[PDB]
Amino acid sequence: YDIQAWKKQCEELLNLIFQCEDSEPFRQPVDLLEYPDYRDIIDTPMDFATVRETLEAGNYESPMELCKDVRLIFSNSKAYTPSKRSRIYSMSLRLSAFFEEHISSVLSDYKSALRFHKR
Ligand SMILES: C[C@@H](CO)Nc1ncc(Cl)cc1F
Repeated sequence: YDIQAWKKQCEELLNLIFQCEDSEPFRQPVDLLEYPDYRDIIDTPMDFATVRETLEAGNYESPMELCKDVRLIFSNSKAYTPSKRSRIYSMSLRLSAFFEEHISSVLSDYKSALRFHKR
């Protein structure tokens, strides 16, 4: 029932994501010199360094907010991909599955802790 536990759990999950090779295209903002039309398709860029920095600055109030930004990294990759078979998009699907598998307990524990707080 620790209402604050999600933060370190998210830091550790981001550490695992950064250790994974599949995260390399998503660790920093998409390079507009490499993909000059990126902002014509993507309205809200997002990357794992921005998520980590937001978390470390104390600018997420809940793990749901962090989860919304991580999911935006994946939806941007899906919206920008020219093919559902593309390399970068394929890496995003594996990273997404790993992220969802691990964030589920973080979200559950946080929501359970908040319900206990308001019992
Ligand atoms: C924790 C690590 C242990 O080797 N396994 C993984 N880490 C990251 C991804 Cl995206 C997929 C994995 F299977």
